[PDB]
Amino acid sequence: DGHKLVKALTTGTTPYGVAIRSHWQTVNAQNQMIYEDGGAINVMTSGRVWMLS
Amino acid sequence: AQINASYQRDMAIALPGMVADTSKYNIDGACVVNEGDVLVGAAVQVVQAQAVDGHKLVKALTTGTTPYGVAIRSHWQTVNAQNQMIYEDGGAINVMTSGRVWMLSKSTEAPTFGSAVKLDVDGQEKSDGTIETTWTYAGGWTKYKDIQLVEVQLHQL
Amino acid sequence: SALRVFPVTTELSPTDKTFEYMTFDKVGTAQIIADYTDDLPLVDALGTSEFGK
Amino acid sequence: AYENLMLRPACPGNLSDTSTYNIDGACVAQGDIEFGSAVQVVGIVDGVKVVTALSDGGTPYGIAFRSQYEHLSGKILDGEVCNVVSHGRVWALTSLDEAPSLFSKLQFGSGGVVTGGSGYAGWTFAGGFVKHEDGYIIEVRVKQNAFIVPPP
Repeated sequence: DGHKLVKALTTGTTPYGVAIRSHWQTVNAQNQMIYEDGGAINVMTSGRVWMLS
Repeated sequence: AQINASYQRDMAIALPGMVADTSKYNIDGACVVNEGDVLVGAAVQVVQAQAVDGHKLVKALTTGTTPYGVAIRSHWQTVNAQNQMIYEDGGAINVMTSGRVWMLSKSTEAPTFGSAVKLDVDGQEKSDGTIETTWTYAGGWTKYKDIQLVEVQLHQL
Repeated sequence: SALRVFPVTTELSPTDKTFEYMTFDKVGTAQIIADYTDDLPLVDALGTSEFGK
Repeated sequence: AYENLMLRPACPGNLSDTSTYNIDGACVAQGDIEFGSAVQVVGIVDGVKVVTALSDGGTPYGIAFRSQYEHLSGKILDGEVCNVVSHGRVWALTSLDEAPSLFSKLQFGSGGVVTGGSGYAGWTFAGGFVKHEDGYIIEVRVKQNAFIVPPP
């Protein structure tokens, strides 16, 4: 099929990309924007982004 | 009386040496087949890059040589031969130096997502090949009729 | 009974010595995508031919 | 190059091929910078980058680019905005006489001029070597995220 099953980072794993900001795909949760289980995600593998620190 | 019937059949997913994704890719023209024939889904080597002019002479992989790129399937430049599509000697080749392409494989087991790609002396993917590349797998693993195909991620050298 | 039980056509001209007909095929796939997507699969096609006299 | 040719092959500080190039436009110059030659990033002030000519103990960032509107004096002067080729394939300046091995990692020294190959990490030498004035010009395959500044 060709879909990749992404998850959140854990102990001892190699990161792949950074999720980005979209007003349509994301769903608001905990007073913030978030991606839920299922559905599609936007992960950027190249470019410049503002990460949480 | 009688009972009607309806059937279904699905198309294949890939073809040797065919661009797999619309991601950032870089196809380099101005390459020449110095000697022999080059298959659509096999790696190539750079015999010589001319200084003033700019043409790069392209051959087929042999023992102890650094791979450069994968040939790309085209309906105009390529010449049909051996009941297949090949690039003849003395003709321009579309070499993909970056992106995702469908390769020809000689292995029998599905590979991991992120890992080095090993080729053999022929220029086709092999799970335990000798020649070492900087490219990595992408995940795709299918088969067209009796031909095995694998997807790889190409990085610029 | 040979022309009676099999169809007869008229395509060839008197001076022709051979003829040829061709077939075709296609391959491809599709996936479930998201809003900001640069990853889309592709399609292609093939063909063969035969002869006579 | 030179005679027996209708056109001169190339001029330093200009792109050679149109294949995945990236040009930064938010930059400021600290000193006189010539076309070609690698540059450093001294610091960032309100978004823009203050670039200088390469010096000792500094990791190169990009190659200066030639624009015929911004710089009307043949070089980039102090306190002038400039374009830097962070990624792509550009003609650089070298102090060599013979083309190195193909796909060899180049080394930089002095004012950003290439001194030799046989490096360990960095940019690579593409296929190109032309004569310019009294000297030669080398083609450099610039890749982003190639040189990492060492930790203190």
